Amino acid sequence: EEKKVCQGTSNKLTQLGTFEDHFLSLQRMFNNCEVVLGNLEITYVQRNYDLSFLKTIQEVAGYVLIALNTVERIPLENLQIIRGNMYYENSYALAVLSNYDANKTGLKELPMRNLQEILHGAVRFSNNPALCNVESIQWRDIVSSDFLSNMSMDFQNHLGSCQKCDPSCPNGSCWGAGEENCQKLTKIICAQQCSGRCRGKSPSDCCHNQCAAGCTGPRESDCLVCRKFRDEATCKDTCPPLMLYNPTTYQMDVNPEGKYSFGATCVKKCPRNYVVTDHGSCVRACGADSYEMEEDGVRKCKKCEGPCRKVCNGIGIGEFKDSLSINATNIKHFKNCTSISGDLHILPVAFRGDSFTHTPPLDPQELDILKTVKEITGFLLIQAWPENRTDLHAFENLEIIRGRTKQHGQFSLAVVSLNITSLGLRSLKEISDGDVIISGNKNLCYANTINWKKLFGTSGQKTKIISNRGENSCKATGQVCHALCSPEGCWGPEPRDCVS
Amino acid sequence: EEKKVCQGTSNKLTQLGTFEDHFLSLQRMFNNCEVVLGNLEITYVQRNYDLSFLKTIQEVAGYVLIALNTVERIPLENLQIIRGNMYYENSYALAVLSNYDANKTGLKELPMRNLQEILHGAVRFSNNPALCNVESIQWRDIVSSDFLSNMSMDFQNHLGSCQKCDPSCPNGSCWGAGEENCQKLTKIICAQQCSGRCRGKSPSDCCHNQCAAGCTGPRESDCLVCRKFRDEATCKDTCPPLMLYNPTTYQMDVNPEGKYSFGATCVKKCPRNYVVTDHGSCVRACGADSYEMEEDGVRKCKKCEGPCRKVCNGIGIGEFKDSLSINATNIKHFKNCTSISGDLHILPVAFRGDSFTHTPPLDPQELDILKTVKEITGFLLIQAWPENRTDLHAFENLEIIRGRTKQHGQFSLAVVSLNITSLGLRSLKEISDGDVIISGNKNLCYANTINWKKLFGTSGQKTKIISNRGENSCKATGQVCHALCSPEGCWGPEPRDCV
Amino acid sequence: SITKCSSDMNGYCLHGQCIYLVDMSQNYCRCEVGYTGVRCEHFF
Amino acid sequence: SITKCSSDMNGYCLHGQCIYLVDMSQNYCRCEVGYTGVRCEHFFLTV
Ligand SMILES: *[C@@H]1O[C@H](CO)[C@@H](O[C@@H]2O[C@H](CO)[C@@H](O[C@@H]3O[C@H](CO)[C@@H](O)[C@H](O[C@H]4O[C@H](CO)[C@@H](O)[C@H](O)[C@@H]4O)[C@@H]3O)[C@H](O)[C@H]2NC(C)=O)[C@H](O)[C@H]1NC(C)=O
Ligand SMILES: *[C@@H]1O[C@H](CO)[C@@H](O[C@@H]2O[C@H](CO)[C@@H](O[C@@H]3O[C@H](CO)[C@@H](O)[C@H](O[C@H]4O[C@H](CO)[C@@H](O)[C@H](O)[C@@H]4O)[C@@H]3O)[C@H](O)[C@H]2NC(C)=O)[C@H](O)[C@H]1NC(C)=O
Ligand SMILES: *[C@@H]1O[C@H](CO)[C@@H](O[C@@H]2O[C@H](CO)[C@@H](O)[C@H](O)[C@H]2NC(C)=O)[C@H](O)[C@H]1NC(C)=O
Ligand SMILES: *[C@@H]1O[C@H](CO)[C@@H](O)[C@H](O)[C@H]1NC(C)=O
Ligand SMILES: *[C@@H]1O[C@H](CO)[C@@H](O)[C@H](O)[C@H]1NC(C)=O
Ligand SMILES: *[C@@H]1O[C@H](CO)[C@@H](O)[C@H](O)[C@H]1NC(C)=O
Ligand SMILES: *[C@@H]1O[C@H](CO)[C@@H](O)[C@H](O)[C@H]1NC(C)=O
Repeated sequence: EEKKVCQGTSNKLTQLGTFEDHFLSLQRMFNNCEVVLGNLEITYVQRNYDLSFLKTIQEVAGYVLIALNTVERIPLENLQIIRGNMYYENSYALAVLSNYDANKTGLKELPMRNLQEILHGAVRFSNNPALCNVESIQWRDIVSSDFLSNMSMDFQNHLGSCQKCDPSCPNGSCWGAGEENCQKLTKIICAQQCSGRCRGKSPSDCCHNQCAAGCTGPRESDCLVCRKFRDEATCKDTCPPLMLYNPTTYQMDVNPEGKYSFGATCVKKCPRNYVVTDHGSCVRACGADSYEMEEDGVRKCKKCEGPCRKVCNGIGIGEFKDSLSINATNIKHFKNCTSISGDLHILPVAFRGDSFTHTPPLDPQELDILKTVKEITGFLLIQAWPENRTDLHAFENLEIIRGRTKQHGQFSLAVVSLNITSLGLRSLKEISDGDVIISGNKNLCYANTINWKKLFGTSGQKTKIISNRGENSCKATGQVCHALCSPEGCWGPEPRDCVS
Repeated sequence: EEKKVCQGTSNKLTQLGTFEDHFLSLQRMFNNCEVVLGNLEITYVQRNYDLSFLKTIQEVAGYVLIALNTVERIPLENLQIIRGNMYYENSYALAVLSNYDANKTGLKELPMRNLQEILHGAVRFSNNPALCNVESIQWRDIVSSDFLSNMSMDFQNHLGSCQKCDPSCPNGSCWGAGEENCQKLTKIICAQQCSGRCRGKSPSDCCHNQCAAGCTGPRESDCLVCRKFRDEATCKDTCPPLMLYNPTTYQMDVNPEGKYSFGATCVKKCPRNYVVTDHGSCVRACGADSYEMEEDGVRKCKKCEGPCRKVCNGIGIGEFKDSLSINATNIKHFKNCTSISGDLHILPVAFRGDSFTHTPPLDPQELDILKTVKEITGFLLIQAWPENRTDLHAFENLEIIRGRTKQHGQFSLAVVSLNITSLGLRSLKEISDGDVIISGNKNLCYANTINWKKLFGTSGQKTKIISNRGENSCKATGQVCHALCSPEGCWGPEPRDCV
Repeated sequence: SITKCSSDMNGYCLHGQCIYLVDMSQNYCRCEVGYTGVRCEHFF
Repeated sequence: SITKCSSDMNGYCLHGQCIYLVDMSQNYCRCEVGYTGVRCEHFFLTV
């Protein structure tokens, strides 16, 4: 069918609970994962813990951070490519750091015998005494020639249980003991006539310029992995255009093979809630004069007649790239927004204040600024709220959440851990994509009276409305929908709170 | 130090005037051109005429046609590749036909020594008695394996006048006298490992798969000619697009080092007199259903919306590929057309009919279909007109003639041999390129009042207005510019015709 | 060499004399002075 | 390997405990179960 996929992790060297909790979360993240959209971080895995589930990973789009593991073997046996769409510490797409025990014994085997290409970024190896055979690897074939200056690798093993490379291995290079662990060369060993990866020394062995790690044939369908866009069974620099110009006709002609661009894939159609451009790409936002509106049930981008209405960027992009939460510093940049182009984060740190980012505490009054928001193109994450308020008053006018981006790649609405009594989202009418999670709101009472299915636009959307105030408690305290509105639920105790 | 380029021609076996006129036309067309976008058509060149200017031609995008020449030597010495974007007779990229004199003298030499690649199309050699030294040529090396079936060729030398091919040439194969004309092999003698063309017999000699004719080196920038596109030094499949889809941003980025498409090349800025399309193409004529506009200092060639009710192709193009003139049958297809992507010809046949094409005579009323035309991509040639009608009322809304196509490659507006009294082109505000000829209109006044410099766009646009009605007869009769009208002149007697 | 165009070729040339080419096996129109074209249909 | 952070970093981790890694010589966190992110900023959301 198609590649299994997981989200990846950007925790670096942070530990997620105990070594046990940490390991579990890791496994839950990468069990049966084939492509990692983000970063593959393997940290704090202890001796004898089985890491077999890593064998299925074939490519990592971000970086690979293998650090602080005492486990002996990390079997990334099928990892073919690390794209480096994001770097660890601003320079490395692969960082192996400090995998040793107090006894000085830790990571010993790292048999990445298919890691044959790293698109961007350099590599760093440091403080791995137990490691075996990785020093024998020629990274000139794997790492791009633009990042060879930045690489910083040194291997010093005094535990010394390591074996020699199989004689078959070329230039004494191998990832392990057997011949199958001999390094495969697919770039430096090429004929002068191969622009890209090659299968061997001869000129007929060249690969198509779009093959990434190598190939099993000369065509673009023979690539081990694609360098840019995957179109069905083929690698392609650009997604084939919807329409091709015709010299004889002198007019545009439709292309049957034409497709739309979505992530690293060429697809027959864009997801309903994504913007489809005239030129044929699925995008999250409109650019420059272009503004967003759907011509025929499909979101289209058309240039503003005049100067465009202000765009309010979401927390986590633009000027708020590394902002953790709407806070005292940034909230005034949301003053009269009618639509958020991105996501919204509200965290407890906002109301405490954060000295580390130089953020003072947010005056809850300021949150009223958000009452002008009617739309959110991404997701909405609320993990804190003014404790004295009983409902999400500032989002009383929120109508649509489109879920183009999603928290942990799954949730478009996430309200957790509040002392509120009612959500209060009277105007909410559509949640185009992404799941919903309301849990941990010990005092919330009305959330299960709504039929969330009416709000959904994409197949698969589901809810997790659990672990708030129990229904028995709510009913006993008089906290159920008003009598006037008795059919479809309510966002609160009052008549206005009720649906339709 | 960029290569010089030319439009090419499409006249096939038409002779343009006498031998002299025709040769001169050929001359100014291919003067110093190294790559021709269209076709190369060498016909009717006579003995003693020098064709040395052809030495500079290096590649032809369309087809090469050499027919009905009596000249001894055609020195296409450096033509490397014939792409075959088009075919002569739907099946040929090179056609040399009947280059013989009545005396049985004729084309003797054809030293196409560097012709090493024909991407598309077959070849035809027919009835070239004086020619020799071309019999000893293998085309499998030159022509693509897919087309050797269509290729048809016959060789006959009457008096064996030509000499022996130099031995150094392989298998006694050469286009000419000395070693210099030896046939260079770049394909059939290539090791099994080479994907395509090769410099030599060895594997180290193989050429990058993007090379077309041959290569001086292993890498893709060593190609003699590119098989797809040449971006500056290096051969590639396609020009880098100007925008790109960012797979992690899900947005469009501007690509610095993205380039438009010009012929088989990629460039940052479109050549002068050419326009860029939104799909990357760089073109001179806005054939696309879109129409041209200068946006942000560049011509946009933008879609038929707003002012353009409709776009349509000119005569002899596509829907009218083989029509001689606007006629009764085809005129209906010009309905609502606000722009013509080509030329407009209006000839006597239109009015008197043509049974050979089952074309009935043209009802003059139907000419009003053209009232919606405001722009002509090519030239406007009117050689016939209804006698009763006073002025070119049908084109009262014509605003621009682009002059991209020029009849015989020169004129852009031609009003010849009509009975009109006034042109009546009261919307004509720009003639971007090409000359203007207005002659033979015995009743035509007003034509010499126009300040043509205000409508021209290029440097040397001249005007041939003669043999119309005299400026003195018109004054005597009282047919003059309106009194209100002044230095601008007038398109007609009426104020509406004022300038 | 030229052979005569056929009667079927009676109305082919608009302003010229039709001549048949054996080598090309087709019909061509020698255009009267001042005229040109495939059929001699165009003024110079 | 891991050593107690200084007290001046008390509020750096939002749902966990600051930890100090001697080799990296930079601060990180041990997140309370259920949270994630470099600063343990995010409730990990589950099915
Ligand atoms: C409250 O909102 C404010 C503003 O929205 C937000 O303040 C932001 O803090 C972050 C982190 O302190 C700042 O981002 C930095 O920008 C500087 C500018 O040069 C960079 O040098 C910093 O680089 C760090 O991160 C890089 C990753 O790209 C690393 O490469 C590098 O090694 C550094 O670690 C960093 O990107 C940002 O400038 C401010 N915003 C402004 C404009 O004030 C604050 O974070 C929010 N509160 C919370 C709870 O986060
Ligand atoms: C007036 O307008 C009409 C319509 O636009 C126009 O009629 C067109 O005539 C041309 C020929 O004059 C036709 O085009 C032909 O199409 C056939 C279809 O197979 C081709 O085979 C023809 O090729 C010719 O040459 C070949 C090489 O020798 C021969 O093998 C072949 O037999 C032909 O002789 C040629 O391309 C066209 O189909 C019609 N109709 C249309 C809609 O184009 C007319 O010519 C215009 N002028 C006048 C005065 O009528
Ligand atoms: C073809 O181009 C050549 C060279 O550009 C032209 O010859 C030049 O003519 C110009 C003036 O017209 C002079 O400035 C140069 O001195 C000429 N060349 C040399 C070698 O001196 C030639 O005129 C062009 N042919 C046509 C058709 O005009
Ligand atoms: C991994 O997924 C497989 C197949 O869906 C399942 O059988 C197994 O229980 C999972 N393992 C863990 C521990 O997640
Ligand atoms: C909330 O109400 C309590 C009542 O004791 C008060 O002390 C506190 O200051 C209030 N907080 C806010 C933010 O209004
Ligand atoms: C929320 O509930 C009460 C309102 O009755 C508020 O005063 C208190 O500070 C909050 N408690 C928690 C646990 O957030
Ligand atoms: C010309 O070539 C085409 C394909 O290139 C072929 O199908 C066709 O039969 C050929 N025609 C003749 C007359 O040989």
